[PDB]
Amino acid sequence: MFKAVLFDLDGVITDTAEYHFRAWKALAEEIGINGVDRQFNEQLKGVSREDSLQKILDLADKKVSAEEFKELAKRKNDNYVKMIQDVSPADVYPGILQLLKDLRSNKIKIALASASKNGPFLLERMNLTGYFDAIADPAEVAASKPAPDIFIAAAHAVGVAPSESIGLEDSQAGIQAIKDSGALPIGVGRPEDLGDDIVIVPDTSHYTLEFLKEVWLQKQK
Ligand SMILES: [Mg+2]
Repeated sequence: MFKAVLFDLDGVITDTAEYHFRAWKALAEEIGINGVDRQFNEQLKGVSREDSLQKILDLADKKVSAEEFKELAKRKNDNYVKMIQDVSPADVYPGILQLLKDLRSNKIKIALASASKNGPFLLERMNLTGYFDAIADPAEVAASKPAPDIFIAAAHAVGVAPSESIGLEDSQAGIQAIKDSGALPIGVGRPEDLGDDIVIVPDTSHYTLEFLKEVWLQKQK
């Protein structure tokens, strides 16, 4: 049986993209740029802070100095940190808490494999820290997803080889990282987005210890 489960944060444990939205909306409003609404915020899924800021400046065909651009990106981060004070256990996706409990009670290791620079804070706000055996520090990984580095780090941090692990992800880049680490991917989403060659569930309520065990056994033959 698998010995560890390696979780991304955004799209699996919780949605952080909503707080990123509030932070950008606040910045846009402060600098007098209209049009940062929920629809626009879809154009920011998977997008860097720097690329996101440029898309916001583009709403007003606005050109800024490199120093001002840096300062605006900093202010957005300051805003995001304020916004996420409101994260709570209500933010936890369906099925996830019961999964974490069941993994823990069965002595299956639990690690976070997220690019989030706020991962530990966000797990604490959601009252989940006590379930995690490790959090892979994204500041210590050389290469981001789709590179397998973060998943390899998460597995190692709980004393397992990735080959002993399942990885849960909602993004194509993250599924590729799981694959290339040697861990078994189980995606949440659609094959159109994630790939046609892995097991996928439609939402996180399907991530049960029973289902994971079934998939693991089905994939060992
Ligand atoms: Mg994700």
